[PDB]
Amino acid sequence: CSSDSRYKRQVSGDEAYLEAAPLAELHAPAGMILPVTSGDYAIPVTNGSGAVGKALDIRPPAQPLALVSGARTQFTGDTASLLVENGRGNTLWPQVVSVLQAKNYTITQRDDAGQTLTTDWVQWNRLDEDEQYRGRYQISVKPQGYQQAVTVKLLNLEQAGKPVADAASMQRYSTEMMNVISAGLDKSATDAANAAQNRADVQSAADDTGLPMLVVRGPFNVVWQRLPAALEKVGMKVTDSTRSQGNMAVTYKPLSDSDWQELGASDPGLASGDYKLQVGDLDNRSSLQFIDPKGHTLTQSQNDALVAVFQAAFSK
Amino acid sequence: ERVVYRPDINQGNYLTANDVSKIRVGMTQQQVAYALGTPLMSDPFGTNTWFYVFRQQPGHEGVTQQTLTLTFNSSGVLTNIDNKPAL
Amino acid sequence: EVPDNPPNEIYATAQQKLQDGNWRQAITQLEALDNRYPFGPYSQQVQLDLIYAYYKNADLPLAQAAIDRFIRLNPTHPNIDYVMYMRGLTNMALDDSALQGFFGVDRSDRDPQHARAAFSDFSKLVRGYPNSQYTTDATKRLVFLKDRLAKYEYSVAEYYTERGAWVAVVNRVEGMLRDYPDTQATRDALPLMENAYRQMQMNAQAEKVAKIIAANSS
Amino acid sequence: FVVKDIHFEGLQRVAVGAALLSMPVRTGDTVNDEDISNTIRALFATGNFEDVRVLRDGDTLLVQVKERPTIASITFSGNKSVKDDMLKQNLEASGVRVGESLDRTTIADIEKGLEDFYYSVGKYSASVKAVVTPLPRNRVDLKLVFQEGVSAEIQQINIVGNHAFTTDELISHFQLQKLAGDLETLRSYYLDRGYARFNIDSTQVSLTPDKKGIYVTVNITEGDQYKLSGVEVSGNLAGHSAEIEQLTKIEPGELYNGTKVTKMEDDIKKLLGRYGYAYPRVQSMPEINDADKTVKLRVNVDAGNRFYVRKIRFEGNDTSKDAVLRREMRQMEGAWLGSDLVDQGKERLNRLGFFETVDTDTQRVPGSPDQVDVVYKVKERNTGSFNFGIGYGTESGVSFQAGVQQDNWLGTGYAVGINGTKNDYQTYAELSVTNPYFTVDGVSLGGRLFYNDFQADDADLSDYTNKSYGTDVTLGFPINEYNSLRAGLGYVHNSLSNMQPQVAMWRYLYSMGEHPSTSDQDNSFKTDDFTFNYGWTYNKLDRGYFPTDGSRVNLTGKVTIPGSDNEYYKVTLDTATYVPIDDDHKWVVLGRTRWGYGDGLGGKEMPFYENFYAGGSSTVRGFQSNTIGPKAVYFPHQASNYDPDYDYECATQDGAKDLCKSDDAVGGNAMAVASLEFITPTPFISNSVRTSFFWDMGTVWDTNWDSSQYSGYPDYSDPSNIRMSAGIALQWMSPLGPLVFSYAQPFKKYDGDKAEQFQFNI
Repeated sequence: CSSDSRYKRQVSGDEAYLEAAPLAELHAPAGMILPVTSGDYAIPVTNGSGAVGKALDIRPPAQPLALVSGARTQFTGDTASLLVENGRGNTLWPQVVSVLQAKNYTITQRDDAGQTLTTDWVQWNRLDEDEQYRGRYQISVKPQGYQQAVTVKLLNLEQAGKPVADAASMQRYSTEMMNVISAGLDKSATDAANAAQNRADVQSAADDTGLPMLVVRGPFNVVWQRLPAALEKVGMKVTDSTRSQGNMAVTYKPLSDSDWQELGASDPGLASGDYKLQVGDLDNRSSLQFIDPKGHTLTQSQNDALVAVFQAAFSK
Repeated sequence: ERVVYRPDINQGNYLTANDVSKIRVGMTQQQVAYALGTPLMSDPFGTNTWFYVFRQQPGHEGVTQQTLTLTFNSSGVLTNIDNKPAL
Repeated sequence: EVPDNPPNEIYATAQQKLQDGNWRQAITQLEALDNRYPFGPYSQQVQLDLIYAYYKNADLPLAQAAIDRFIRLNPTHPNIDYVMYMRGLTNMALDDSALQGFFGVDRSDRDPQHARAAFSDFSKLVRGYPNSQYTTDATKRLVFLKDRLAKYEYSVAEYYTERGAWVAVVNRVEGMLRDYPDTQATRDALPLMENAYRQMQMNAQAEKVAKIIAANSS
Repeated sequence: FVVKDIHFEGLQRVAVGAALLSMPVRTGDTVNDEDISNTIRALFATGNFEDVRVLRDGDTLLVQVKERPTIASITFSGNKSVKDDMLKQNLEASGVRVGESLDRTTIADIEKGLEDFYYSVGKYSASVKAVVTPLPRNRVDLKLVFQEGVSAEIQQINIVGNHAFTTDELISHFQLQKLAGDLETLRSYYLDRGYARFNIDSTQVSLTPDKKGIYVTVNITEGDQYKLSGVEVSGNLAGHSAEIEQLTKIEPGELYNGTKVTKMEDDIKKLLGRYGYAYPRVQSMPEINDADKTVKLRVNVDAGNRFYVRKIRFEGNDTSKDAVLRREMRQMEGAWLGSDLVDQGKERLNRLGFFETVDTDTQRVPGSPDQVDVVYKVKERNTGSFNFGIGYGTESGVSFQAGVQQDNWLGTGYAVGINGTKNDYQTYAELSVTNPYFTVDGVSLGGRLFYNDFQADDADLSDYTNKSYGTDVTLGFPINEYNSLRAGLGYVHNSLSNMQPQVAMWRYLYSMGEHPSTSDQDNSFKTDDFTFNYGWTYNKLDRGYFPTDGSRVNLTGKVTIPGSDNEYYKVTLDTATYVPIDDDHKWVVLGRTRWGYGDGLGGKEMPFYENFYAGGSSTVRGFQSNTIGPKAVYFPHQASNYDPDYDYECATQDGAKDLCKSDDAVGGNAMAVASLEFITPTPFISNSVRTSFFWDMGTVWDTNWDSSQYSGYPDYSDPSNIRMSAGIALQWMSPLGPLVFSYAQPFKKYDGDKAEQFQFNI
């Protein structure tokens, strides 16, 4: 990279403003008043002392991150707090343990009963900074609102040997730890939903407007990932893909009569061309509606017709 | 040496001597305000004082000045009325 | 253009390119992210990081408009101290827009409304949240901004002194003593006032000014 | 029931505290059943939820909440007639836009709304369908099913009641659009022509058989002809009534003109503001006579107060100095509001041309009856230009060039125009450091130091040495607001050698007292000239960058003072005048006119370097630079001691027997060109660009040319040969500078002149 670093943390521009002459106020002559002040622009001194000029770090304060839907991040003192609305606590504590055991941090002490543990030093690898940080953390699971709180407390923080006690870092690296676990739980959940789908029906549906579409098993993300591949067997080559819109575009051609019954369903009888698709999120299912290359939703006929075809595509 | 030309300056108030007549000593600043209007400058420290300068100057015709100084009492009362032309 | 992926991968991208020091790319990632997933779980830290990135890439109008959004929607966020000091910085930095900084020709002639706003914002910051991290440096910046705002006044005063409309002068210096009494600019401004009185044959006031000058001469 | 604590479920996008705040009740408060309903409705008012459920766990109140949003993408499919970019713009002004809370109960309301927006363009049978499709989080995308009707306007427009005016000419004004606007241009047309009791009685709109086109039939009463009986002035006129009578002058039998009335009202206001009365009260009470059909305009006036200016503020001057803007004031800080002086400040500022816009805003000062403040809202437009055209040589050493004028040096006013051109043989350079305000009153001190080292090196000897260098100090004297003068001194040294033999040239050398060969190169002459540079400039243009009205006249002269090896006089005149035809100032007529004349004084001739030349974007378009005018007529030449075969031979003895004519223009001591451009708006952003349709012309000639002696050759002293051209000029303002492009075809082409259709400069 040969960037030399140190630049990202400091303000842009010269420090010349720092040099500015001290505001001396002039003493009043004998028997004369000076309108001492009327307007604003008056200046209060607090003596700080905080960092000034370049020394001051202006990096965006890390925020605790709540990947789970309906998860509260609050930060106070040296503690990052993630609250998640779940059933039981004693089962989530070892999920956390699986995450950290995957990350391989050193465990000085542990306690499944108290659901709390104390780690050895943790070494970070941030590009924005030159001297890497060491963190000692206690991590614990305490249910407070009948939903549990994953709590991270940065016991000892060390910047290249010297123990640090500046404010920002405490947060940034408490939160680093926080975001590490939070991410990890996201990965446990997604890897589990995905693996459960892979290792393991299509059904006709109403869709709230009376128009016809197909509800397929699986969450939005999983179903999305699997959609194009599942769309080779159907005979549609994916042109446009957009998850943030759930809109795919396709250039469909019918396979041969030879090519229909390997899959296991008969032909649906639709004219070849440039169609469009809308995907939707149900917590554990997904919506999928198609539109004529001109631009009109199929009738309940063709719709119900492609259920067998699609459920033949998803047979693994 | 010779003066080819310059644009003309202008100043506030344009006292009409008739307006200078309508005022008498012992007035509150408000009555004064009613006729004389907002002095651009009050003495910052001497006391209550109102300064009325008609200071016209056409281009390269020199400066022509008049100066009306009004000194008030601490209890909001006019005590001194000084009128200058030129000097 | 950014590929279409779940937000989880794209943010990690934007933090590695932000930590890399590569701002234009990071901005691209973040902005794409802010528009496509308007209120994701981490939609706050994205505006924070964008504000930071905008500031470093010197794209100031978008920086302030972003700061201002964050303030409007989150006026009670814990890390508002950062966001406030940013607004202050945004104005102050904006003031020195021209390349004359290279040439070094002095500013303050420039409309310092930006210095005015910067001052306002910083003042808000150090007053409202006095034990913030950025309070001390902000203070240091504030003394400076004061002298700038004083200098705009001194400048206009200087002009009206060469012009000849003395009333404008004594009024502007009057303002200076009222607004920025303890600045070097005001002290430098005192003779221009004295002269102005003498020109209108008002030596009494001129003599008062003379006394004030004599009080702090050096 | 005393609340012990509060808990919430399903919060997602909305924060805990933000909901706690919008709530009327909180912890501790004595709650009964009504308070629950109140706070539930209060949560519903925040417009962020589809459902709110509130119920207690004995004492700990629980808030179950079900969110409504979120719009992330608004996609259109089936739209071709209406752009997406604008559809977006329409939804934003309806509440429902990208990144907002979506309301399920107003779904049909949006559908309906869409169907109504299509009635303007010409679709009355389009049906739309709304698609609500969710996303991973609580988000949703918006796909909109468009089914646009058939394209029909359809026909036609009908008017009932028109006797004075023919329907044809009436319709011809709308097109040169939607109903209210043309109803307004109709109403305006009638009112301007003096039909006051004219009224639009009915607007009948019928449906065509395919029911997607409409038939318009409007009925109106035209009032008779109406003439003004007289203008009566009433109210408090503050003793300035006399001028007001002259403003309220009406022509004998002048027709009632509402806009003339408004014009008059503002004339009066302006007049008053000039004395100081910044905030006047004008009202028009038109009493109508219907028997004689006359109108009496009763006008009530109340001047109010007059003195106001406290401080002047300048906002939007980021590069420029406060001083530079404030110096152009006619209105003083601490003075009478003199609106004339204020708007004259606007004017001076606009004539400077440093801004796209200069705007005046006079604001009252609070607590003070007398004071106001005038602020000048300016928008900087940048000054000057960095540009050059590099490449390409490789047969010759190096094709290098530069050029940059800033017209305002990094916000100082000290306008400089430094330009330079270094070549493998030719070398040129020039400086124009000039400050427009040297004195407080606008004395312009300039100094233009131009110098070019012209080695012209081929044979390195006896080959056209052309060194020259000179300085032009100058001083501008503003006599009035719109006029200024000039006096200054110019020096110039010129070392010329091995002048190729030519008629005019030699004619000049001979009358000088030098007698060189008519076949030999290597003939040298050195000259030191001292000149007096005088001038006078008038400017009353409105704008400085894109002037829409006014006229600029620059007159510059030069005359040799005693002591100069050269003796001549020279006068140059530039005229440009902008004339607008529409009230919007979008269609202009420009009248350019450039002039030049010079001659020797003491039985001498004028130097060929001070010659005038025409051809090119700067003079006449459609022509090669400086090609217009006199051509060179070389004598039977020998050699520069350099004689390689088949290259650069003009009159070389290798095949030359007699005097030779060439294309190489030498230029004349007299000149006149003119232009007539028609400025039109470029389609169609609506002042970032300006285009014109020009008609250019010009002629250059040498008065001392002897037609008697050289009868067998064209007369280079006859002015009637005016080469002409016409075409298109696009003036675009790019960030790298002001660029011009001209494609012009010269119809009047004379021999010796070179053509250049497409021209690009700066």
